[PDB]
Amino acid sequence: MLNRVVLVGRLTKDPELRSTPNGVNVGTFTLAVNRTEREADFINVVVFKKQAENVKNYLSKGSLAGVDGRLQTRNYENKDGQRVFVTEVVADSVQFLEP
Amino acid sequence: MLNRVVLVGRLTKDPELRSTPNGVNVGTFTLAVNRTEREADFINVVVFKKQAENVKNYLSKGSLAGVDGRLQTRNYENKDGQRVFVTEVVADSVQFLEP
Amino acid sequence: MLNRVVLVGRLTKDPELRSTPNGVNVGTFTLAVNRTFTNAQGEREADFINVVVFKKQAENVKNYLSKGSLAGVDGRLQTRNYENRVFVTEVVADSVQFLEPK
Amino acid sequence: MLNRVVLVGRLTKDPELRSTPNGVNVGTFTLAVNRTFTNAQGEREADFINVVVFKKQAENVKNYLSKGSLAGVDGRLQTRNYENRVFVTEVVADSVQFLEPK
Ligand SMILES: O=c1[nH]cc(F)c(=O)[nH]1
Ligand SMILES: O=c1[nH]cc(F)c(=O)[nH]1
Ligand SMILES: O=c1[nH]cc(F)c(=O)[nH]1
Ligand SMILES: O=c1[nH]cc(F)c(=O)[nH]1
Repeated sequence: MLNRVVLVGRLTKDPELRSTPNGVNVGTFTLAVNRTEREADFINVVVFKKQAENVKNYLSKGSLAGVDGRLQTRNYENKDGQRVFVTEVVADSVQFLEP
Repeated sequence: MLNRVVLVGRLTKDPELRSTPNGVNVGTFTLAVNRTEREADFINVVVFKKQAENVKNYLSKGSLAGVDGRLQTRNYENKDGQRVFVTEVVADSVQFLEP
Repeated sequence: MLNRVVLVGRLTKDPELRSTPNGVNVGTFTLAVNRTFTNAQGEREADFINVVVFKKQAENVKNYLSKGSLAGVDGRLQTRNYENRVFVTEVVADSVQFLEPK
Repeated sequence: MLNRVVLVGRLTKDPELRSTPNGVNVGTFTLAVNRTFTNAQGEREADFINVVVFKKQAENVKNYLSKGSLAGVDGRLQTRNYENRVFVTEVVADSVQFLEPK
C-alpha cells in the first residue's frame, strides 16, 4: 500500500553505523526538520547496505540532507520490561545537500 | 523544510473526534498500511477542523483511506512520570477510497 | 536528487502493454486525478497524468486495471523529448496499488 | 484525490515573475533534477520539471532564486492545454525551500 516520505532536515548527531548479526550494515541518524516562533520535528532515519555506509562517509552532525523512504513502525522490549513502540523512516535514498 | 507523507491504509478502530479547550475539533485514527509473509505498519493520524469532522462522518474501522500530510513529533508526560515521545502524521487532506 | 510522485486516480482508457526491443514490458495508462480543492469558481477540476510501468508490474496493470479503475501510483517524474521535438512528461511508477477488486 | 510531488533540483534559467489580470503573481522556473539511479548505460540522466508558484512565494523565488540555485519543491502536478492545443504539465508548488544562501 502506498507509503511515502520525503524530508529535508539536519542531522542532530553524527550518523551511527553498526554491524548486524547477519553481516550487513545498518545506518542511524536523526533528521531535524524545521516546520515550514519556529519549531522542528525530529524524525529518526534508518538506512541499509550501500546507502548506510555512504552516510557514515559524508554526513555528520549538522549536515543538511534529503531523504526519500517508507514509514515503518516496530515494537520491542527495552532494557527493562517496557514495550517501546517506534516509528521511523527507512531511507530508499539519502541526498547530501549542504553542511 | 520539506516534510511530506502520503499513505493508503485501513483504519484499525473507528475515528475518535474530541473537542479541544480552544473550541476546535481534533481527529484521531490509526492507519494500517500493508507493506508493498505480509506485515503492516500502523501510523497514527491527526486531523483538524473541517477534515477532522468529515472523518467522523464517513470513515470507520476497516475503511480504506488515503492521507496526505506532514510528519510531526511531540513529547509529553503520561499518566505517571514517564516521557512519551510520539511521531504522527497531521493530515492536510484525507481521501475516502473503499470500506 | 529527490524526485517523487504519489497519485490516486481513475484510468481514462484501458491500459496499453508493449515490449521493448530489449525484451522488457512497458505499461501505459493515463490517470484522471480529481483535485481535492475546489477552484475560485467553486467547480471541481481534474488533471490527467500519464503513468508508465515496466517489467512484471506492467503485466499486472494490464491484467487487472481497466478504464475507470481506481488506482494508486508511487513513482518519479521523468521528462523526455523526441522528433516529430515533442515535450513529454509522465510518471514512471516504482509501484502501482489496485484500489479496487472489480 | 491524492496528488503530490516533492523535488530537489537546480534552476536552468533565472526565475520569471508575471501577474495575473486577477492581481496575483505567478513565478516560473524549470528545475533540473538529476536522477539518483544510474541508467543501463551507467550514465547519469536529468529531468527538467517546470514549477509554478503563486502570490507572495513567487516574489521570494524571484528575489532569492537564480539560475543554478539548489531548491526544494513541494506541490501537486497539474495538466492543462490551450491553443496554438498544447499539452503542458508542471508542478504548482504549495511551497519552495531555498537550499542555498548564495
Ligand atoms: O534531539 C533529538 N530528539 C530526539 C532524538 F531521538 C535525537 O536523537 N535527538
Ligand atoms: O494495532 C494498533 N497498533 C497501534 C495503535 F496505536 C493502534 O491504535 N492499533
Ligand atoms: O478526458 C481526457 N482528457 C484529456 C486526455 F488526454 C484524456 O485521455 N482524457
Ligand atoms: O537543459 C535544458 N534542457 C531542456 C530544457 F527545456 C531546458 O530549459 N534546459
